[PDB]
This record gives sequence, structure tokens and C-alpha cells, in this order.
Amino acid sequence: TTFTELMQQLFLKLGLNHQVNENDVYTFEVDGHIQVLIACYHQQWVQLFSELGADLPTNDNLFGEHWPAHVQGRLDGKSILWSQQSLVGLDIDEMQAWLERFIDDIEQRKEPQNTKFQPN
Amino acid sequence: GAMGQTTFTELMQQLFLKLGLNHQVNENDVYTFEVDGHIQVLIACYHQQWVQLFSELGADLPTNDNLFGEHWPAHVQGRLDGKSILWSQQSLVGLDIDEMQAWLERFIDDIEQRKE
Repeated sequence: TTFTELMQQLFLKLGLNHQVNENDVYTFEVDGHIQVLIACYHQQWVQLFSELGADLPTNDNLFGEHWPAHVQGRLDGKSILWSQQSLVGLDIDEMQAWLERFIDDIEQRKEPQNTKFQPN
Repeated sequence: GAMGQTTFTELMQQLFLKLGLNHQVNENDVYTFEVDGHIQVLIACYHQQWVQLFSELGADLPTNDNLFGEHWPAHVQGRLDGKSILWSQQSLVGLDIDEMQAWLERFIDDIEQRKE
């Protein structure tokens, strides 16, 4: 209801611009080091994605730490973080809290404290 | 709240009927069911809002890259207690019996492949 309508509100609330291609993928930069991409698949599945870079420790990838979960995947020899949920009943307050949780998690995983050694 | 949790219970009641299949529920409201006596899927709800499937994969498996896009919602391979598990979740809201049933079949089919 509908993905576009939701993204349009989202940007407003966060005061960001920001790019969207003819492919309906939305981009926004955070402090110019983080970039999150958002898209909707099958008219239902809202999908977040961000690159984390090289040399991240592995994550066990369990559910229960964030709702919805943030999963650490491997793409092209580097680590990424992604998260998805159904658009049905997703509102602006929740979309925003979610992107905020996602962004905070990316930030912490990129900090030196999250060392390859594990930490450790 | 109470209504969301009742919605989860309602869906489980529908699913077990549709599956015409023995369910167990424990004290924590975890539903279980075996398929052909070696595959066991557990279903629980969190915060009256999220349906979570879980299955043990039974070995410490070849890592999956854990990307999204292959199933909706994704099936994720986690590591728990030194072994691999498969899991998948989605919001309870707007989830009906036919989607629930299809999701469960996709998830079981994937577990089968990964145990092979």
C-alpha cells in the first residue's frame, strides 16, 4: 500500500532525496560510507541490502536478534547484510524503525571492534 | 497481543487440518511435525507477529552463501550448537492458509535437498 507510496513517505520522514531507478530500486547514503538499497519483489517482499566489505568475521545467522532478521551473506568474495519483510501491514513508523535498526547494525559490524578474529 | 496470538493459533489449527497431520504443541507454543520420520519442522510465533520455521540439518554442513531471492521468504542456513539448521520467517499479518501451506512445502523440499 503501495511500495511506492511507502518509499515516498519514508524519504520525507528521513529528509533524504534520493535515487530510484526505472527498476524501482531506491538508494540512500548514510554519512557517505554506508549505502542501503531497497526494493520490493513479487509485489510483497520489501528487501533491504547493504555491502559490508571484506574481512568481516562470520556470523552464525540465527533468527531472534532483530525482527525481521538481518542476514550476513557472501556475494562476490565480500560480505553483505540484508533483511526483508512483507509489505502487507507495513507502515511508515515500522519501515523507519526497521531501516534505523538495519543501519545501526551495519555501522557496528563495520567498526573495528567487530574484528575478523571474531572478536575475540 | 491476544488477538495476534489467536491469529497464529487459528493458522496452526488450519494447517494441521489441511495437512491431516499429528501436531504437538509444547508449553512454549512451539508446534512440531515430522515428515516421513526423519524430517522435523518446528513452527513458533514471536511477539504475536512473526511465524518462524526451524529444522535441524543434522550435520555441520557446507556453508551456504545465505543470499536472498531463491525463496520468498528466504531460507537461511544458520549454525547452532556446532551444527547447521535451516530457518525461514514471515509476518503473521495477511498470511493465509494457502500461503502458509505452500511455504511449508517449499521449506521441506529445501531441507530434503540439503540433507541429501
